[PDB]
Amino acid sequence: ALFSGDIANLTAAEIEQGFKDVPSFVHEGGDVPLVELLVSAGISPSKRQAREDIQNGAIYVNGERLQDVGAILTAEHRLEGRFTVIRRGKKKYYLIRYA
Repeated sequence: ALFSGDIANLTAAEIEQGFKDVPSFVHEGGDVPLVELLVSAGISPSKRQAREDIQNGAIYVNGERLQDVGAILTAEHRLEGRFTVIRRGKKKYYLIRYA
């Protein structure tokens, strides 16, 4: 078929195969700040590092440099709600879902 929208270059199967370079994580649903789901997902667990690894314009969430709690919480807070790419350029493009 065809798609367009926000994540129409990086959808569920497209994020999976897109970002099958690194491992993924899942949390229990509920919204969750970028800087706790990266810490959880093991992008940068050291709370200082985490907070810079978020506050940098080198964490492209779903391809868009988004480096604030008022920028992203969860997958449904970035796409309509499937997964999310965390393209932390200093590390890699880790993969986030919910339960």
